[PDB]
Amino acid sequence: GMSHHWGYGKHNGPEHWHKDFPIAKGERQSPVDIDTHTAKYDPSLKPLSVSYDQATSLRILNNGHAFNVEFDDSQDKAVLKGGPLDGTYRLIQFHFHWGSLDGQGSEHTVDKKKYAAELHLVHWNTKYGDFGKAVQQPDGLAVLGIFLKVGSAKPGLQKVVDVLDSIKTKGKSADFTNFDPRGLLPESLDYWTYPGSLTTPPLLECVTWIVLKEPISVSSEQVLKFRKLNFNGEGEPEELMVDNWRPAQPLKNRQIKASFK
Ligand SMILES: C[C@@H](Sc1nc(-c2ccc(Cl)cc2)c(C#N)c(=O)[nH]1)C(=O)Nc1ccc(S(N)(=O)=O)cc1
Ligand SMILES: [Zn+2]
Repeated sequence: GMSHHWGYGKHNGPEHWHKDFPIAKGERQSPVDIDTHTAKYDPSLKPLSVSYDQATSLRILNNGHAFNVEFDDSQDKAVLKGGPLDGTYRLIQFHFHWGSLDGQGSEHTVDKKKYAAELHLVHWNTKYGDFGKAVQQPDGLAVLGIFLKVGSAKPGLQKVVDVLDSIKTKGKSADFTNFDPRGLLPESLDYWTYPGSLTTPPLLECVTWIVLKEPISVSSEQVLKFRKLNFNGEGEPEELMVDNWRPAQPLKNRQIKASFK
């Protein structure tokens, strides 16, 4: 990706991606709007199994598009199973998409409603051996999406907020061990699920999306810090990292299933 020039600006944003990544106009692109009245309850959907007790976080990185908290995925330490999934999916990293204003920022929307931000916990199907192989498969990834609304602070998110000062610009990283991702989950695991894609280039259609119905609340101060990050690298003109979200894409020939009535 040494030649990738896509971003979220007026000249390289979502409306431009299809030129370098034609799959942008594909048949199972993400995100999508979740029409709650049209999603159908699927009683055959098993409860989701989130096992993060042995999670091993390693580093946090500002990659110029968002910041990723990375985990050791060389063993089954933090995995997602159940729900619409068959097999074991390992957590490799999580990141967020957020806006410049509290009224926007999420990628998925619920009945057209936009949340302040959206957390993506990325997992890959272990039957494919490694993440690189997994993204080339229709069932290679499982991304657990969680909406963030502004209200009370999320205690479990503060460690992330406090380290952002050290990775302000593109390419900067910092040790980030012993972070417990369980502190970012809502109480309920009720969810909607549909087959989709990565929401940023290469936009590969390798994701089973699992979006939780219950958002978590974060404080205005917490999301404000997210907005102080930079898309640019150090020593370059400052461009605040905000509105790094892709808008809802056509649902086309897909049905969103709900795990609850
Ligand atoms: C790095 C890219 S795709 C990719 N990633 C990798 C890769 C594999 C492992 C690591 Cl540590 C880093 C990169 C390889 C390899 N090897 C590869 O061939 N392709 C990626 O993972 N982007 C990505 C992830 C989630 C989402 S989202 N918003 O849908 O959750 C969007 C884009
Ligand atoms: Zn994402």
